[PDB]
Amino acid sequence: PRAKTGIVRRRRHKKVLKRAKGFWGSRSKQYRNAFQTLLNAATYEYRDRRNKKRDFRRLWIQRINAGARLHGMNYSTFINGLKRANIDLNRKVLADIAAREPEAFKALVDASRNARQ
Amino acid sequence: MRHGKAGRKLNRNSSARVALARAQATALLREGRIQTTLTKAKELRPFVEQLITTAKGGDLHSRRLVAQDIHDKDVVRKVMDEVAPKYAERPGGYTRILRVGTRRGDGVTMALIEL
Amino acid sequence: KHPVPKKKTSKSKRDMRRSHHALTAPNLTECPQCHGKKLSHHICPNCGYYDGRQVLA
Amino acid sequence: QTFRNKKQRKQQVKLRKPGFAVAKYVRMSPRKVRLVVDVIRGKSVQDAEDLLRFIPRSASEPVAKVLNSAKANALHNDEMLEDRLFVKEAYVDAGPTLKRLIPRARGSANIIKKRTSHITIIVAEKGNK
RNA sequence: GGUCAAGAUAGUAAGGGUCCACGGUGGAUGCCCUGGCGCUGGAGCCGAUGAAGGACGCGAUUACCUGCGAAAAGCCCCGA
RNA sequence: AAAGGUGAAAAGAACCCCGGGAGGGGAGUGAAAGAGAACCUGAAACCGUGGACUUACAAGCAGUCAUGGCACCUUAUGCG
RNA sequence: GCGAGAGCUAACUUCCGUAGCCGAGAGGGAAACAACCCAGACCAUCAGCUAAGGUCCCUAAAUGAUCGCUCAGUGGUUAA
RNA sequence: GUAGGGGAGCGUUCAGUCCGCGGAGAAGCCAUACCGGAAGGAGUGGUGGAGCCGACUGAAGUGCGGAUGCCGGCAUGAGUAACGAUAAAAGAAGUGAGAAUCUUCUUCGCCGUAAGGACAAGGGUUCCUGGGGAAGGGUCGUCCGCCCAGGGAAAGUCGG
Ligand SMILES: [Ca+2]
Ligand SMILES: [Ca+2]
Ligand SMILES: [Mg+2]
Ligand SMILES: [Mg+2]
Ligand SMILES: [Mg+2]
Ligand SMILES: [Mg+2]
Ligand SMILES: [Mg+2]
Ligand SMILES: [Mg+2]
Ligand SMILES: [Mg+2]
Ligand SMILES: [Mg+2]
Ligand SMILES: [Mg+2]
Ligand SMILES: [Mg+2]
Ligand SMILES: [Mg+2]
Ligand SMILES: [Mg+2]
Ligand SMILES: [Mg+2]
Ligand SMILES: [Mg+2]
Ligand SMILES: [Mg+2]
Ligand SMILES: [Mg+2]
Ligand SMILES: [Mg+2]
Ligand SMILES: [Mg+2]
Ligand SMILES: [Mg+2]
Ligand SMILES: [Mg+2]
Ligand SMILES: [Mg+2]
Ligand SMILES: [Mg+2]
Ligand SMILES: [Mg+2]
Ligand SMILES: [Mg+2]
Ligand SMILES: [Mg+2]
Ligand SMILES: [Mg+2]
Ligand SMILES: [Mg+2]
Ligand SMILES: [Mg+2]
Ligand SMILES: [Mg+2]
Ligand SMILES: [Mg+2]
Ligand SMILES: [Mg+2]
Ligand SMILES: [Mg+2]
Ligand SMILES: [Mg+2]
Ligand SMILES: [Mg+2]
Ligand SMILES: [Mg+2]
Ligand SMILES: [Mg+2]
Ligand SMILES: [Mg+2]
Ligand SMILES: [Mg+2]
Ligand SMILES: [Mg+2]
Ligand SMILES: [Mg+2]
Ligand SMILES: [Mg+2]
Ligand SMILES: [Mg+2]
Ligand SMILES: [Mg+2]
Ligand SMILES: [Mg+2]
Ligand SMILES: [Mg+2]
Ligand SMILES: [Mg+2]
Ligand SMILES: [Mg+2]
Ligand SMILES: [Mg+2]
Ligand SMILES: [Mg+2]
Ligand SMILES: [Mg+2]
Ligand SMILES: [Mg+2]
Ligand SMILES: [Mg+2]
Ligand SMILES: [Mg+2]
Ligand SMILES: [Mg+2]
Ligand SMILES: [Mg+2]
Ligand SMILES: [Mg+2]
Ligand SMILES: [Mg+2]
Ligand SMILES: [Mg+2]
Ligand SMILES: [Mg+2]
Ligand SMILES: [Mg+2]
Ligand SMILES: [Mg+2]
Ligand SMILES: [Mg+2]
Ligand SMILES: [Mg+2]
Ligand SMILES: [Mg+2]
Ligand SMILES: [Mg+2]
Ligand SMILES: [Mg+2]
Ligand SMILES: [Mg+2]
Ligand SMILES: [Mg+2]
Ligand SMILES: [Mg+2]
Ligand SMILES: [Mg+2]
Ligand SMILES: [Mg+2]
Repeated sequence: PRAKTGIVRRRRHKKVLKRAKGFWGSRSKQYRNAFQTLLNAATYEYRDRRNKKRDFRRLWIQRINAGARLHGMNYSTFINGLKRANIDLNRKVLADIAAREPEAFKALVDASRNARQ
Repeated sequence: MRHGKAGRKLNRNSSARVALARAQATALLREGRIQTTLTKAKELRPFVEQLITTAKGGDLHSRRLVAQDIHDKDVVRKVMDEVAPKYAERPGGYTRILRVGTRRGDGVTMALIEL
Repeated sequence: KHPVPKKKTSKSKRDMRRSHHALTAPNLTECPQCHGKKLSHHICPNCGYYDGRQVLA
Repeated sequence: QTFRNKKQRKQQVKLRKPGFAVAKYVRMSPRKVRLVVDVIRGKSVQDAEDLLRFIPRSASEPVAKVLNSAKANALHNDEMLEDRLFVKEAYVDAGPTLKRLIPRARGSANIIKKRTSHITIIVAEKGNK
């Protein structure tokens, strides 16, 4: 019994090719560059996911001291003074509190400063 | 460069661009008008036009000057006896060009030269 | 000696050479004497006029 | 309006091609014929007959004979009125390709591609608008 | 509202890109058999009575193949 | 060396239209001409036409992740 | 890196010993950078703490507090 | 986690058995936002027009991105280089769907111990006539050494 490759290879190739949407040029049309681009793209997808965690970390922080200094203290002497205010621990995305309710972020500034005295 | 040269190479050497303009001049005067490439008609004009001013001389000298460019004795007599005397009123406008269509083998605009 | 091209040209890059291969439409005009079709400073090919008849057609 | 299946529809309705003719296997290079066809495209069908007698390209002849056939079918078969007609679509595609060996220096041949064209035109009334 | 100043910001595509829709080219894939492959088993020499293999011919019209051989796509006898 | 396929049946396209033709568009036949003799299917590379979103201060292994814009709504109003 | 020979107490040299890394080791730092510093990636999270290394703006985080030092851009290139 | 060892599996053809499906439409092809831990598998729609899925077992020519790998198709270079001796060509007239290129006329230029003529080798109808215009002709083509048909080839003394 002979068992030629037919239908198998086209199906595999077409699944690779379909992963290529708006890939530029022969990235979208030739199988070999499509598959090769996907190897490097693997690298990027995994690394980036882990990194995106750390990137939103950064955006968080960068808003929080901007509001903090608007109230006359930096990030450092703030997220300290909430933690030194101990039970105050809300921590996760204080960014949004600073970015939408300033009546609240002002009270948190007063709390941190009271804790540092 | 050529800041004041007059005339055309017609993608032809010295010997030929004369034997052209002589042969074409012989046909215009033998035919009244001919149809040729627009460029050869632009160069053909002043040569034939001067040549018939030579024939406006009447005398034997002008006849033999015309003969050295036009080697068919009949056309020589036509210009010498028929046309030039007809033009003896005419401060040199002896030729016009119309340009007809554009041909198909080589795509060259062509034109009429007439009297 | 013998220069030869280095990579194949991309469809994008070659098509943007050809950005300048557009033919110019003839500027056609209406013969005042014939019916229509005429090219400027030329005879009308149909009727032969260029103020009266010129060429035979 | 809605049919029982596809065997259905092949009996009940016949596909037809209003305003369309095509010259297949015309022995010319498609990118050339495309230069002149692009000059036609979207013009009022009279102008297209007018522009093509003065365009000085060799392709104008086959391209015009297709345009006349499109004008003809729109009138004789499709019963359109011809002072409305204009070239809604026109477009040239590859044909087969004749090939010959042509000897070159030192012994080697090359293959040379005599390319054909499928030139097609599709006229329609300007009663769009 | 209109000039004047300062500032900001849209649309144009010569041609390009991604996607979609529609075709062209081209002959993969599926289906098919007129063609092959092997094993098994039969059968196994032909020629001076001209072998094997060819050449030239034989048709109303015949270039190729097939059949035939100046009696030449056939002639005689027998059986179905 | 390459070698293949109308249709069940040739019913193998009378007639008309543009064209010197080639080619096509109709009318007919046929279940189908979404089978028409460059005649089963007809992938991909390659060539085009149309449309959506885009692009003429930009440095680019062509992706990846994040967010805004504009389209769209048949495993589909969503973590699209 | 340490301990030695060969070498000029040269070499991103060569040859043994010894520890660790790369080889087969991704991640953070060292501008970039296999070997150096921190640390060994089962998968997901728009949650929190630290290591090396950092906290003027590119660029996450003290234009930090207290004593001094250098007025050379030393910092940000050797010596007799 | 590289060579390497081990484990469990996905998909392809063929065979046996089962369960079945198919012109109210099969395989193949095409789109897709569903599913499974992966190989993969289903749903629905479009195409096609005659075969085929699922399960269990068995046997393999059984899984491609590479090999300056093979066959085939198609691209890039690109409307680029060239269009094969620097012995020129011009006008009129004709034929034709169509003419710079075919026919005619009249000139011009080129060979002339040749680029004229007669034979031998070799080629094999290329010869003439009438037609043609796909391809061949480096462009065109109404023409051709191309294609179709019909004719033409005569020896006692020439050569054997
Ligand atoms: Ca050019
Ligand atoms: Ca070039
Ligand atoms: Mg990354
Ligand atoms: Mg935090
Ligand atoms: Mg000079
Ligand atoms: Mg020249
Ligand atoms: Mg005359
Ligand atoms: Mg004078
Ligand atoms: Mg003189
Ligand atoms: Mg050199
Ligand atoms: Mg040779
Ligand atoms: Mg444009
Ligand atoms: Mg093709
Ligand atoms: Mg099949
Ligand atoms: Mg058999
Ligand atoms: Mg025999
Ligand atoms: Mg016979
Ligand atoms: Mg025979
Ligand atoms: Mg006998
Ligand atoms: Mg009998
Ligand atoms: Mg059949
Ligand atoms: Mg045809
Ligand atoms: Mg026909
Ligand atoms: Mg019917
Ligand atoms: Mg069809
Ligand atoms: Mg079909
Ligand atoms: Mg055909
Ligand atoms: Mg069938
Ligand atoms: Mg087909
Ligand atoms: Mg287009
Ligand atoms: Mg487009
Ligand atoms: Mg600028
Ligand atoms: Mg810009
Ligand atoms: Mg650039
Ligand atoms: Mg020493
Ligand atoms: Mg070393
Ligand atoms: Mg190694
Ligand atoms: Mg290791
Ligand atoms: Mg590392
Ligand atoms: Mg690192
Ligand atoms: Mg870095
Ligand atoms: Mg460094
Ligand atoms: Mg290094
Ligand atoms: Mg590494
Ligand atoms: Mg911390
Ligand atoms: Mg520390
Ligand atoms: Mg900062
Ligand atoms: Mg300080
Ligand atoms: Mg069906
Ligand atoms: Mg699927
Ligand atoms: Mg059937
Ligand atoms: Mg194998
Ligand atoms: Mg490999
Ligand atoms: Mg390969
Ligand atoms: Mg190849
Ligand atoms: Mg040359
Ligand atoms: Mg002539
Ligand atoms: Mg005539
Ligand atoms: Mg023609
Ligand atoms: Mg010539
Ligand atoms: Mg001739
Ligand atoms: Mg005559
Ligand atoms: Mg001779
Ligand atoms: Mg002979
Ligand atoms: Mg003979
Ligand atoms: Mg002859
Ligand atoms: Mg003759
Ligand atoms: Mg003949
Ligand atoms: Mg021809
Ligand atoms: Mg033929
Ligand atoms: Mg030709
Ligand atoms: Mg005699
Ligand atoms: Mg003798």
